[PDB]
This record gives sequence, C-alpha cells and structure tokens, in this order.
Amino acid sequence: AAPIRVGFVGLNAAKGWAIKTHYPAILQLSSQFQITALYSPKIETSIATIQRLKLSNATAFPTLESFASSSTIDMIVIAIQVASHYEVVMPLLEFSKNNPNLKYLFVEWALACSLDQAESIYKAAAERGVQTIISLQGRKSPYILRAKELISQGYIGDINSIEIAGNGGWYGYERPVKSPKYIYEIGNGVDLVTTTFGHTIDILQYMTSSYFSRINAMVFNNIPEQELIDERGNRLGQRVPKTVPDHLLFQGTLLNGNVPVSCSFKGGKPTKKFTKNLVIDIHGTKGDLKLEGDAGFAEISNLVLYYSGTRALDPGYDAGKEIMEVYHLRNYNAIVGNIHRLYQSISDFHFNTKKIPELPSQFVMQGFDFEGFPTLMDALILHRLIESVYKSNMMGSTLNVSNISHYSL
Amino acid sequence: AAPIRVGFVGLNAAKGWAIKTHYPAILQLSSQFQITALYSPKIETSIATIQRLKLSNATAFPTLESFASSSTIDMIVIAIQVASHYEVVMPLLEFSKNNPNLKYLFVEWALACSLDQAESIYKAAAERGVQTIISLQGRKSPYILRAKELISQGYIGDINSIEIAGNGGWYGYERPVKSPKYIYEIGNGVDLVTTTFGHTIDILQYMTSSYFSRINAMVFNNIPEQELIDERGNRLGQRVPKTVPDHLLFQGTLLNGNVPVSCSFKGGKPTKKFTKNLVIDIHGTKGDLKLEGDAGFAEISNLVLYYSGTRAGKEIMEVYHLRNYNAIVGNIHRLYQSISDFHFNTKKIPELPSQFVMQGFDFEGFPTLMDALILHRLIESVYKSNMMGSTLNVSNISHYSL
Amino acid sequence: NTNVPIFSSPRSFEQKHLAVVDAFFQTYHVKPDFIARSPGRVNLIGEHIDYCDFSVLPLAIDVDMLCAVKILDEKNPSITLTNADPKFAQRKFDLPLDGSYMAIDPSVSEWSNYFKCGLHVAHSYLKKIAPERFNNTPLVGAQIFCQSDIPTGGGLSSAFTCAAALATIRANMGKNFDISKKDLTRITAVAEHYVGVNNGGMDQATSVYGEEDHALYVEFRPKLKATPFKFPQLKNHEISFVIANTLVKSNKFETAPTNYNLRVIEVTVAANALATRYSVALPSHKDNSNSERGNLRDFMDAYYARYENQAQPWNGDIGTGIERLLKMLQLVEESFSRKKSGFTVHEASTALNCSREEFTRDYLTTFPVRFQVLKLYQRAKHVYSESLRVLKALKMMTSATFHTDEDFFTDFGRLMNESQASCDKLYECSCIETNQICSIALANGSFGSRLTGAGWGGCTIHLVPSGANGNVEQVRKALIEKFYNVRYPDLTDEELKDAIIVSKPALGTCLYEQ
Amino acid sequence: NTNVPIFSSPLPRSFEQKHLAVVDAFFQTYHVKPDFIARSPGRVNLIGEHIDYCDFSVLPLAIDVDMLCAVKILDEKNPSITLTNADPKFAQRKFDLPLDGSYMAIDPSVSEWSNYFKCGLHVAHSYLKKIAPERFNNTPLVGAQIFCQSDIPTGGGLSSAFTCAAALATIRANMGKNFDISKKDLTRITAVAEHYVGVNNGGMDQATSVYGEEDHALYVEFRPKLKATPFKFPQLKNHEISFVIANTLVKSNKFETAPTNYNLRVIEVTVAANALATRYSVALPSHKDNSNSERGNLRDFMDAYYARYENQAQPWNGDIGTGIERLLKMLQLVEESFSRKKSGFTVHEASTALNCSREEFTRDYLTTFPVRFQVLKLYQRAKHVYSESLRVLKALKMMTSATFHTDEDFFTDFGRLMNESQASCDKLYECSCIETNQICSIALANGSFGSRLTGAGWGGCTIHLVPSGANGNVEQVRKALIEKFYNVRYPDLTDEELKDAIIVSKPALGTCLYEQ
Ligand SMILES: Nc1ncnc2c1ncn2[C@@H]1O[C@H](COP(=O)(O)OP(=O)(O)OP(=O)(O)O)[C@@H](O)[C@H]1O
Ligand SMILES: Nc1ncnc2c1ncn2[C@@H]1O[C@H](COP(=O)(O)OP(=O)(O)OP(=O)(O)O)[C@@H](O)[C@H]1O
Ligand SMILES: OC[C@H]1O[C@H](O)[C@H](O)[C@@H](O)[C@H]1O
Ligand SMILES: OC[C@H]1O[C@H](O)[C@H](O)[C@@H](O)[C@H]1O
Ligand SMILES: [Mg+2]
Ligand SMILES: [Mg+2]
Repeated sequence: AAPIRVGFVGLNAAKGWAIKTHYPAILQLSSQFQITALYSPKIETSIATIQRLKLSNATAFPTLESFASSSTIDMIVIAIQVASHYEVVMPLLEFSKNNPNLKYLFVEWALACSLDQAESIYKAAAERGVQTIISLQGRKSPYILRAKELISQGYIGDINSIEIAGNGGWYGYERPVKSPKYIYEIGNGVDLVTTTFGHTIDILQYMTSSYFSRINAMVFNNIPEQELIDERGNRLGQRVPKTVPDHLLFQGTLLNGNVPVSCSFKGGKPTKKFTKNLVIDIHGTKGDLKLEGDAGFAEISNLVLYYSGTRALDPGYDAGKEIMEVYHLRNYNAIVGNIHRLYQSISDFHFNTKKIPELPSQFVMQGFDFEGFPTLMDALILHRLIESVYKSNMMGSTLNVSNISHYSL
Repeated sequence: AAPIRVGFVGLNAAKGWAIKTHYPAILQLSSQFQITALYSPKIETSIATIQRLKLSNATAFPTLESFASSSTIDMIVIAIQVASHYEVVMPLLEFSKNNPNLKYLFVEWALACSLDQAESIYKAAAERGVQTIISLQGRKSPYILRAKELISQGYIGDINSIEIAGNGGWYGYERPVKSPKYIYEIGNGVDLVTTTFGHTIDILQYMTSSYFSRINAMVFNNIPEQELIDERGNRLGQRVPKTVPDHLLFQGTLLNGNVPVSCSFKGGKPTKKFTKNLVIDIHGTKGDLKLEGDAGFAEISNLVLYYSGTRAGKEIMEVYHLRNYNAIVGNIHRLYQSISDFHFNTKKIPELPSQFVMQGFDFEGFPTLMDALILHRLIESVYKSNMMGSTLNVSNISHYSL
Repeated sequence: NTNVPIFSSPRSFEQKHLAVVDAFFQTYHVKPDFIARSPGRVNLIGEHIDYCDFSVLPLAIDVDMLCAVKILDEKNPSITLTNADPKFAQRKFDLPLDGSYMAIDPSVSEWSNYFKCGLHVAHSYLKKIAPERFNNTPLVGAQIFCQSDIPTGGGLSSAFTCAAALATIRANMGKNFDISKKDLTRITAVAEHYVGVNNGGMDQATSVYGEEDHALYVEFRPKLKATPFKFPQLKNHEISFVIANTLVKSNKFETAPTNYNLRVIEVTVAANALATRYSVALPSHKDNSNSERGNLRDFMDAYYARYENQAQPWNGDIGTGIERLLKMLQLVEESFSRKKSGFTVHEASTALNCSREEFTRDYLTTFPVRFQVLKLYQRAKHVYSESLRVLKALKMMTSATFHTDEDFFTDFGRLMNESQASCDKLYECSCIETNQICSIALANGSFGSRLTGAGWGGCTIHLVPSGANGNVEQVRKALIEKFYNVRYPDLTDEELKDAIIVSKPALGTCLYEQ
Repeated sequence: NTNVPIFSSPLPRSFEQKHLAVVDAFFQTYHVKPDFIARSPGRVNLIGEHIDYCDFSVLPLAIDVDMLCAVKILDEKNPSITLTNADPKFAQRKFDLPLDGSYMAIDPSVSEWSNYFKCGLHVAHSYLKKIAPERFNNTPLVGAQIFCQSDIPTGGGLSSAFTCAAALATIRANMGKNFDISKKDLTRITAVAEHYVGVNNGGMDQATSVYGEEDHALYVEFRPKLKATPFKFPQLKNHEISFVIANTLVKSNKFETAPTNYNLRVIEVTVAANALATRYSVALPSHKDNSNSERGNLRDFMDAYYARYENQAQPWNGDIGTGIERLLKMLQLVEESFSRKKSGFTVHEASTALNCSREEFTRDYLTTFPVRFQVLKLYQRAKHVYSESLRVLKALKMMTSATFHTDEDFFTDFGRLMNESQASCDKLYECSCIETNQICSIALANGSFGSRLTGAGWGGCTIHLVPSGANGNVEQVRKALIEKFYNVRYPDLTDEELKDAIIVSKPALGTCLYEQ
C-alpha cells in the first residue's frame, strides 16, 4: 500500500526527456509512485527542480554515493545522457548494496554507448539482484499491443513478408542552430541506428514474437556536413560536421517462418512527399496489417493501424467476407501515454494488482509476453542486434544472429 | 526506302508474347517493317500462323539453317522460351553469315538462362557484327522517359534515397492448374529475380543514369510447394513443386552519389491490401518522384507518375498519367519505332554511325545485347550475394574488357 | 430553473446523504464540504437517435451518482477518488502545476476516466469564464467518494460525468457561484468522447433537467431544449413505468468498435450515401465528433431545402415532422432496400462516390471500428422510424384527454413494442435477456416493453398501471419467477429487489452544502 | 438540312479550284484518281473563348479555309491506310488494320499529326459497330489511300476539322455512296475524339465545322442539348461587317504545353466549380460520358446554386435577360468566394477548399490528363468564364437586335465586347501571348474596332472587326500589320507567306462530301 519511492538521476525541471515523460506519468499514479530522491552533479539543479515541481517528499543528494546508498529509495531511474550511463550506473550499482530496500533499476534506452558497456552493465545489474527495466516504451503503445493481438490471434494467418520505413528526424541536410552537437557525434549512444531503428525494430520483434535469424545492413554517412538553419528554416550560411549516420538499409529474416523483412531508415528531412514517414506494413497469408505515423518516432507517436483479412469477445461473422478494422485514438498523447503505461505495468507487477496467485518476485526478461515490462536483458539483446547491424556494415556480410537472445556467461 | 524485313523465331498466331506485342506493333508500322520469314520446329505452326495472320510477304522455312541463311531477312527476332535461346541463337548466328543482308538481331529478355550462356551469346553476336537489340521495353515507357527527364533536368536535385517494391505475379501460394510448369522450375531463365526484378532494376538504373556500386541480396524459397487452383480461385486439393524464388530482398548503392536503394519483391498473391503492388519512390534534395502501378509489371504497365519539388521559388506539383495508354502493346511499339528511327535516320542526323555497342543511359537509340549482358552480370551477382552471404562490389561489371 | 439547485438539510434522499457523508468520513477521516448529485435516467422511447439530432422522451429516476467532496487547497494539488463499490479501485492523481490539462487514455476501460472527462470539460469551461484565474495555474485538489445505485443501462456514465463536472466547478468557483443548467449540459455533451464512447446528448441533458414527477421532451435542434411534462391524469388509473435489469455483463467500451461506435458510424455513412444519391450536400459539423460529415436530420433538411419549395429546416413541429419522416422512410426504401445484406467498405465508398482510402479517412478513423459490412438500410430505417414514434408518443403525453384509460395504455404501449421490435431486428442492439424479459412482461401486466439506454444488455422498461388498481405486483412476480429465478438462481433478496424498480420522475442534478 | 450535304460538281468557284488541286496532288501521289473527298472547314470564334468545356454558349463561324481528305477505297487482302500530307513536314504514315476488327491503339504521349486522323477513325469505327454490329464487330474496316490538305492556319480549329473529316471519310468508305450521315451523329461522336490524343477540348470546333453555312455565323449552345442556330450579320446602312483574321505565326505546340496550358485551364475551372459547390453546400452532377468535368463544371454550379437558393426565380430557358442576371449572380459569388486568394491555390489549399485530402484531390482532378502547376488560379479562371459567357449573350443581342443603331455604334459596341474579351483572356485566363498582344494593339490603332485572339491561344490566330466595302478598313489594317508586325518580327517572310498570314473570310458551308 506504500507508494514505490523513486530516485531520479536526470530529472531536471528546465530540460531533458524525463521532465516531459517520466514526471507527468508519475503525477497520474501518485499513490503508486512518489519521488523521494534526486541526484545531479550540481546540487543547485536538484534544488531548483525540487522547488519548481514542489517535490515535497524529495531530498537532493550531494553525491552519487549518498544517493545510491540511501534506503529511502525503492526504484532508481537513470535518465541522463546515454554517454553518461556507464560511468554513473556502475558505481551506483555497487553503492546501492548499502540499500536493502532497492527493488528496481529503470534505465532509458539506449542502455550504453557500445555492446561492451551494455554487457558490463547487464552483468553488474544481474549481480545486484534487482528487477531491471528498460524504457522501450513502444512495447506499451496501444497501437503496438493491438497489432500484436491481431497477429497472435491469427487474423493475418502466417506472415509472408514485411516492409518498414522510418525517419530519424535530425539527420537530414539541415540542423537547427539551437540543436545540441552531442546527438550528431559518434560514440554518444544516440543515433539513427541505435536509437530510432532500435525502438522500431524491437517493436517489430515484439509484435511478431520473433527474433531475427539472418541480417544484412548498410550504414551511410552521405551527409558529413549539415547546413545550419534558423527557426523559420532559412539557411544561415554555415556548415557543421555530422559524424553519425544519415541512412540505414537493413534487411533480414525472422526466425519464426524465415520471414523476409526489408527496412529503410532515412536520416531526416526532407520528409517524403507522397508517402508516410513511418510505415510498418505486414503481409500475411490471410490478411494485412499496416501501421502508419504522420508525426514522430514509433515509440512516442500517435499512429493509425489498418487491418483487413480473415481467420476462415465473440462477434458473429460471415465465413466468406473480409473483416476491416481501423484503430486510431484521436486524443491519445503517446509522448506521455506510452511511458505512463510502462509505469502502470511496473505498478501492476509490484502491487500484484491482477492478484496472480504465484507471481515471482522477479523475472529476467519480458521477451514476447504481453504481461510485465521489458528489462535490461531485453535491452541487451537489442544491443546485440544493433552491434551486428554495425558489424554487418563493417564486414560487408550477412550475419547469423539467431543466437543473440541466448545468455550464458 | 524499303521496309525492314523481319524474320521471326517464335511468332505463333495461337499463343505467346510476340503475337500480343511485336505483331500489333508491326501492323502500326507496316511501311517501316514487313514480316518475310517464320521458323518453327513444326513447319505446320508457321504455315498456320502465316495463313491466320494473312502474312502475304512471308515464307515458312523448313530448317533453322534455311531460315538463318535467307537473304530475305534484315532483322531476326527471337521470341521463343528463354530456355531455348542458347540452342537456337548460337547456330543461327553462324548460319546467318550466309545472309549478307542481316542488320539486326532482336532478342527478348532474358537473354539467357545463365551468365555463362549470356556471355557466349554476346560474344557470338559481337563477332557476327550486327546491331543487336534486347527487349527491355521498360526503357521506352513514356512514364520512365518522363521520370528520367525530371531527374536528369534537376527537378529533384541530388537523389537522397530510393525504395522499390514489386510483385512477381506467379510466385505466391497458389498456381492456376493451366499455368505452364516451366516458369516455376529453376534453370529456365524465367523467375522473380531474372525477369521481374531484372526489368525493374534496369529501369531504375536507366532513370537515374547509374549502375550499382555495392549490393546485397537475400533470395527466398519459402513456398517450395504451391496449391493448384481452378480458374475461379478454388484450391483443387493438390500441391506442385516450385523451385524458383518466391521473394527477393535487395539493397545497395548507386555509383552516382552513393545512393541508398532498398528493394522488396513479393513473389505473387495475395497482393498488398493497403499499398500499391508496384512502387518506385525516389527522394531527392529538392523534390520527390514516385511511380505507382496497380496492374502489371513495370515494363508493360500503365503507371502513374507523381512529382513535387522545386528547381517563383515555389513548389511545383506534377501528375503524369495517360488514361488510354496501352503499355503492353505501346512500349514494344515504341521500341520498334526507335529501331526504325535509327535505321531510316528519321531525325536527320548527318553523321549517325551504322552501329553502336550499347544504349547505356542515353535517351536516344535502344537497349542492345550489351545492355542485356550487363543486366545479366548484375543478376548473377544478386544470386552470388545470396549464396555467399556477402555484400558484393559490382562497380566494374559494366566493363567489357574483352 | 436556470441554475443547479442547492440544498442544506424525499425521506430517501436524506438517508443517502447521511450514508455517503459517513462513508466519506470512514475513508478520509474528515467530513466533506459538499455532495454533487446526478440521477440516472430511462428513455421512454427514442433509442439511438440522439446522436442523429432527433428529439427524445426521457426522465430522471430515483437512483443517482453521489460524489462527496472535501476541498483541499494545498499544493501539491491532487485528486483522490474512492468508490463505494470496491471493484472500482481507488485512484489518485496530482494536478499539473501548469496548469495544463491532464492526459486521458481512451484505449482502456477505466471508471476514473469518466470522472476525468467531466473534470476536463469543467476545466475548459473555467478557463473560458475566468482566464486570469485558470490559464496558468492548477485546479484545487480534493478527496472524493463516489457512490452510485444506478444500474448499468441507467445512464450511469453520463450521471457520473455530470456530477464530476459539477463538483469541479463548485470546488473551484466557491459556495455561491450559480451554475447554469444550460452550460452544464452543453459542456458535458461531448465529455464521454474523450474516453472512447461517441455518445449523444440525451443522458447529460436528462440528468441536468430532470424534475420530480415530470418527464422531459428533450430536443437537440435547432437548439438544446428540455421541456418538463407530467404524465396525463387518467380517469381512475396511474401511469407508471417499471424498470427491470437484464443483469448482463457490462462491457460497452470493449465492444464499442463493433457495437455502439459502429452504429454511430453506420448512421453517418447512411446520411452521406443518401445525400450523394439525391445530389445534396450536408453541413460539416466541426463542433462534434458524432458526425463531422453530417447526420440523418441534416439529410432530411438538405433534401427538403433542395426539393420541397426550398423549405426551411424542420423546426420540430409534430405534424410537419411526421410528414417529413414518412418521406425519409420512402427514400430509405428506394435507396437501400436492395442492399439488406449490407455494404462492404468498397460498396460504401462507391455509394459515397469516393475512394476506399478517402472513405477510411472520413468515416473509419474517428473512433476504433471493426466490421464486415455496414447496414445502411436497417440503421437508417430504425432512426427515421424511431424518431417518428417519439413524435407520436409526445402528442399522446400532451393530450389532455383520451377515450378511455385503456386506449392510452394500449396505444402508447404499442409504440414501445414497435420501438423494441425495431431496436432488435433493425438496429440489432437487443439481447436474449432483454427479449425474454419483454415477452414475459407483456404476457403479465405490461402494455409496452422495450430496452432503454444503449442496449446489448442494460435495463428494460414496461408501461404498467400502478397503484391499488394496477398490475405492478403482477408484473414483478411474473418476472422474478419466470426470468430471474431461472437465469439467475443465486440472486439475494436485495439483488432481486434491486433488479426490479418502480420510480417516479426525479429531480435533476443538484448540490448539497455541508 | 439534317444530313451532311453531298456534291458531284459546283457553290462559288473557290471550292472547285481547291477541289481540283487536291485531286491533282492525290493523283500525283497515288497514281490513281480518288473515290471521294471529305471536306471540313476551319473556324473562328467571335466571342466566348474557353467556355465551351464549361458548357456555356459560344458565337463562332466556319471560314473558307478547310481540311480536304481525298480518298481512294482499296480492295485489299491486308487492309491498310496510307496517309499523305500536302505539307511534307507531316511525314507519310501507313498502318495495317487489325484483321479481327479490333480497335487500333493510340499513343497519347506524343505529338503526331496522324493521331488526329486515328482518333477520328476510332470514333467512327465505334459508331459503325453500334449501327451495324453483325458486320463490323469481328471484321476489319476497309483499306484506303488518303491525301490530306489543309490551308487552315493553326488556331483556326484545324485539329477538329481534321478529326471531323477523318470520321466522315471512315463512315463514307465503309457504308458506301448511298448512306446518309447525320450532322447530329457526326457532331456527337467527334465531341470526345481529341480526348484520345491528349487534349481535353470542348465541342465548339466540331459543332462549328459541321453546322457551318454560307453567310451565317452560329449561336452554339451545349445544354441541355447541342444546338446550332445560324444567323446573318446585321444589315448595316452603308458599311459591311467583316472580320480580318491575322496569324501570330507563333510556333505550334498545344500538345507539348497542354499540362501547363490548355489542359491545366480545364482542370482549374473544374476545381473552381467544385470549390464553389463546397462553399455553398450544393452537389454537382457526376459526368460519366466526358472527361472535361467528370466532377462537374461552372454551368453545373450555376444550375445547382439556382435550384437550391433561387427556387422562386423564373427558369432560364435560353432567355437572354434571365441568362444575364444569373451570370451577374455567379460573378458576385466568385468575388465573395475567391477574391481574397488572387495569388491562387496550392494543391493543399485547393484540397482544403474542396474539403478532402491531397490524395483524394489528386485522384479526382489531377490524374485524368497530365498536369503541372504551382497554383490553381480559381478566382481568375472562374471570373473569366462567367464574364466571357455574359459577353456572348450581349454580343448575341447585338447580332440579332431588333432596336436599330448607327453603323458606327454597331462597330464601336461590338468591338468593345471583343476588346473586353481580349483583356480577360490576357489578364484573367492568361492564354494570350506577346505576338497576339502586339497584333491586337496595332490593329486597333489602324482601322479595327475590336481585336481579340480566337481559338485556344498561346499563339494561333487573332480576329479584327473591320468595316469593309466602299470605304472599309480591310486594306488599312492589313498594311499596318504587315509593316508594323510582320516586317518587324518576321522580316524574311515570302510574299506567299504574308498573303496567307492575313485573310478575310465570309462564313462558309459546313462539313460536306465531294463524290468523284
Ligand atoms: N458504480 C460506478 N462508479 C463509477 N463508475 C462506474 C460505476 N459502475 C460502472 N461504472 C463505469 O461506467 C461504465 C459503464 O458505462 P455505460 O455507459 O455502458 O453505462 P450506462 O451509462 O449505465 O449505460 P447506458 O449509456 O446504456 O445508459 C463501466 O465500464 C464503468 O467504467
Ligand atoms: N496541315 C496539317 N495537316 C494535318 N495535321 C496538322 C496540320 N497542321 C497541324 N496539324 C496537326 O494539328 C496539331 C495542332 O492542333 P491544334 O489544336 O493546336 O490546332 P488548331 O485546331 O488549329 O488550334 P485551335 O484548337 O486552338 O483552334 C499539330 O500539332 C499537328 O499535329
Ligand atoms: O439511445 C441510446 C443512448 O445510449 C447511449 O448510452 C448514450 O449515452 C446516449 O447518448 C444514447 O445514445
Ligand atoms: O475557346 C477555346 C477553344 O480552344 C480549343 O482549341 C478547343 O478545341 C475548343 O473546344 C475551345 O476550347
Ligand atoms: Mg452511459
Ligand atoms: Mg484544335
């Protein structure tokens, strides 16, 4: 009955993603979660944030050790820049042994800047013995859940083939003069492939309940320099370097059914004139399913889902007629909503709301289950897939990735 | 001048492609072309065809040798099954040395069943020293020519990226009981990759004026057995083997601008429910061009072309669709016209040479056997890429260093 | 009459008042500042026509939603929601310090969404009347206890949204801010749309305008209007309507894509297929998601303005209305009678003279929907014929005299039976339980029996003579023995008592000050 | 007369002269005498440019230049048509007729002179199939040797005269010497003939070519039915009414420019009609037989607006006064609707004005004929159409006026209507050109009372209202044009070319056949 006490590294009232997503999600669940702790390298920032958001149950901690050691925390949320995850999480995990109450470690995607760091973080987290969560909140999108339902229940029959087209938003020819350099530089754990393809391709695996068998990728830097623009979109006459990718070609096969998947991710603008900028098109033996989005990345955007097919809540249908479904939620705020539904699932698990008679204390991964939430193991498997995308590009070869979902040590 | 006298191998009044396409084209150009010769293994087939089509200037030849040696032929057209191209064209070319009048050899795509046979045919045709033509008639589609104009004249700026989606028609889960087995068995020079992807990817190269730098392909036989269906679409309770592919994934880069290209070719039915079955989407720095087709392979389909971009400094919108255009007859007809324009030098060019090696990316003229060979080398590399599990560098395949 | 009535201290209403005050105290350990009350409703006739803008014939009943409220003006402002029925788990949410609107997740069935949507429309209303006080600062927090004895099918969802909005306005404007009935009804009209149900304005209007011992004539066009009326005084008989609960499992939200929301879509498509066939244009409603592309009354008006001496829109006159609706039923026959099997998406597109893609964009993208066919014939026929039956019911109810008491019970009863037949065979929103209840009722003292509310479960109503010289007890006994005892053997004395209720028209929305 | 007239000899001398010369050229070409000659005249439109495809009435006349198709019918085992042109820049064509009677394909993607013959042959073929199925269904048409000779200048409706002559020749060659060809059927089947060649034109030119007669202009109406009423120019006291035609000599390329010029105009007025209909909540009919306006036109809007909001008004049954009031109403609605968007509508704004998506707008208005644009000028195009139609009605009144005016009043008033029409074509419809504008100005300063382009524009021809007779201005105008335009822009024109650049025609006989 006691709220889950949350400690944040990276909640800042004046900027960042956590203030836009985690924070509003928590307000909606204020009997289930309470913010009790903040840590930032500058104490002033934590103090300013606690003031502005009136976080009356929160304490600003002066050091990582004091924060991580504190027994006032049940769940730690890491929402700082990915380039800082490893250097923060590793010592934190060790200090957190001083806290016998710690039950959850919740990290933003991407987990780390390289597979090696992801592997080390995962190992340390498993060693700590806490339930882990990764923010792959596309798995909690109502659109993704509905699609997963249709597929799993047999509405498209077997999957024949899949096409995916996405857009990375920032990696086109121009860059706003106010955009921060860090998302455009290699090694910072944020880029078209790791971040945007990351969310989208994991969404695909989740919806179809299959990992990949074989993959081939080509990664491009055809735009080594972007043109600075003002807010009105006018070029200011100055170029700046972009070392991260501006295009991704990916193709491969789903393990279940050897299903062909073709993907192209455009870096940014110009947007497409005659085609939606986000499309997931799934062709089955018995029906088709298509998800399209006008605005934004799959994991934070309001989509439309189209379905038509047959399997030839109980509805009385005619055997020789296609069923049509359209699924769109007009007033759905996906930026707040998908994260909110992720918190809801953490809450449901913690308080055992469904009252499932034998729900274990912890689970290693969500995998393709509807229930629960994605963990650091689901994150690690995604990192292994991203690594193979980069390796495939580097070696000029189609890679067998059929075993990346298996862990040994 | 006198009409180009055409000899056909494979013109059958009762069936096949030539009767649906080449024949009606010649009727429309009856002053530029005349059919003077037919050859078929069964002379009765030629005689019947000559009778039924009232081919008053044509003779049915008893043997390949007598056909190929005949001085009454200026242009030989080969429109038989691809599986027979090599066994016919090789001795034909040699016999054809007895005909001092031979100026053109016209072959349907695909040229051959393997790259090796393609190379041998090309070498034989080059040595014979006649002008060659391949039927990549997508290059004479008004839709393709208009797109090529827009691109080449700068209307989309530099090309950022390209997506292609196509359908092979026959290679889904069901097969009509009346459908001929040969198009479903490997080694017959007819399949999703060789034929349908071939036409479409050559079209792309032509429209963008670029060959490929690097490619990777995955080739699928997820449907090793198809269900026979009656003409009404009902399954008859019997499967038959399919050894040719039912899917193609292809990705790579155009040499010109290192342009990303993503392709997916679906084998057949079911067709897509929410997307056109043929799409070529070209994204540029200054505009986009998209070609869509609801019916038919690109090289025989009436398409719609969409353009939007800038070249005042405001956005231009163009839609290009010809409602009454018959592309099945039309594209072939436009190919015949280009052969005729070349032959009679109709555009009055004072120093137009007698022969050329290849069209390449040129607007003028027509695709040759060299253009066909280069496409064969690309197709071979697609299959090799799949077999090796490798991204191949094919930047030099357009070089005939021999 | 203009404003929502306010009270301080119907022997039944006092008992509940004290009962909820103590439940609130037991939950929150303090006494509440006020109680917002909003009653359930039944519709005598006129089902599934309100979202087509046709007038209806409802009344408020003696069951209500009670929201007891303690105001808490101490940031961090938060709202705690407790339900007397423990199956609706307690919620708590902090108000945005912005004070931006709170998000609502319309993808799930959630009891607090109804409170949240009433809160939202109130919030928006407040920012319009008092921009300086409400634009950049949150609402007051609150502890709230919700208790309802409205059976499912009794317009509980709308009573809840009305009570929620009422509470939000009262808590933020203060004790003596008069709250308009007209405004309360206007702002709540679209409230449930935010939670995934594309309903009409009948239930909100009824809850707000209800009056003790009066039924209501509720109109939506040309203006929202609710006229109270008493049942006719008969020679020696009491007119009454008994409500019987089907006890069917409540899931309107889960089935909306194939049931409630599909119907609304079907009637919009029908209106537009008619307009296309007769070469008239319909208005484009931008105020309401019911029918952004025009509805069946818009078609009636458009048809008449084009073909009947450029006639002005129907103003609600009974005689005129019967005439025009009879014409409409003719056009439905000519237009759709040859397509009783229904229209596939391709056929509906053709009928509207547009592509499948454009049809999908214009009609299928507003609320989730799932179907094989759209039954334009049956759905339009229902709406036009049902609207016709309301007009007939109204003229009866407003007649000062009738030949005999029997005549009234038989004629009015017949209209109800026709309405039921139509809801069942044409609109297909009845159910086995409904059908069983009605037939039994009719065979045992009822003159007319029909579902009320959305259907697919819910409640049923029955016209029965009440009082020492009536059939009330004959009907009740027959239902208990032949229906409830059979299908639901385990019902407890109280449940059984609750499954059947006799109500007089009740007072509308009101506040109790503490 | 009901049927196309047939002659074997002479009609003014001019006909037999041109007739003998084309017989000579045919003979020199084919080494045999032809069996018959299909003739169809060019035309000028006095007033009413670019409104025929909007279904508004026009005021044209056939002129004494024409298309002559001399034909020899062939008895062939392989039936074929050979087409030779008097002008060697139109190279000879020959094609075999499908032996099973099927239709020949037409490639609408290229400009080709024989496409006009082919589309005329196509509509005639389809007509032959309808009236004699059991004999044209599965058997080929008859072969022929054909020689084509036109002295119609570009802009004189040559393309339509040609299509009309081709269709006529095709019916005559296949039905024989004793088959009556009705003017009604001929005008009907050729109405949509050019649509097969890529040009989305109206019915003015075909109707004029067919319904022309000696010394009569025509009032041509399209709704509710095609109607052509001949009338003579008013008898003036001591001046004769003449229209001098002057060719701009601008390079002909209507087909190549159609996506930005002629076909775009047609799209703009359909879009304008539907934006008006949307704004005023009325539905337009769904034309199923003609590609001009499958979604309705500006006359459809006028009718639909009156049916909905003006039920009490008296009907318009070709009454001029009433017609004028309805058009003045339309002009008001155009101001209220589009006057704040004189910069034009982008594809997105047009879609919004029609209350649909860009995709549906594109499918519904932009995929019928190739088109290319930055904006659609709904205001200017609709303003032109309604005002131009109003000018036709006032012109008609003058031509058939009972109330009498001085000779000078006629010339000044009728000229003013022509001048207002030119200003509207130039500034509102944007279908004039520099050469047109220069010719019209020189003409007006040198004896013309009214000068405007005729035909589609973007080049082509112009017409000039001049007094002829004892003291007319015909020669005054000619010399000023030669000196001030032709010598200046085309210094190297032969005397022959100059003679042909400026002509004076009387109304001429419509379509006809010469036997032998
Ligand atoms: N006692 C309650 N308190 C608060 N919310 C409730 C209560 N009972 C039901 N609800 C909510 O109302 C929902 C039912 O809405 P619904 O509109 O179908 O009922 P109704 O208003 O009674 O029916 P109808 O509109 O047909 O009259 C339930 O799913 C639940 O979320
Ligand atoms: N002497 C000719 N004989 C046959 N065809 C001709 C001849 N001259 C021109 N043409 C054809 O007619 C086409 C011109 O069509 P166009 O409609 O623009 O002329 P027009 O009928 O005179 O003009 P307009 O419709 O504006 O009055 C040319 O492109 C060419 O194909
Ligand atoms: O008559 C049906 C009735 O049912 C629903 O529940 C709605 O709340 C009402 O608006 C009304 O549509
Ligand atoms: O008035 C313009 C005129 O010009 C064109 O060329 C057409 O052939 C005619 O139908 C007519 O539109
Ligand atoms: Mg309700
Ligand atoms: Mg013309």
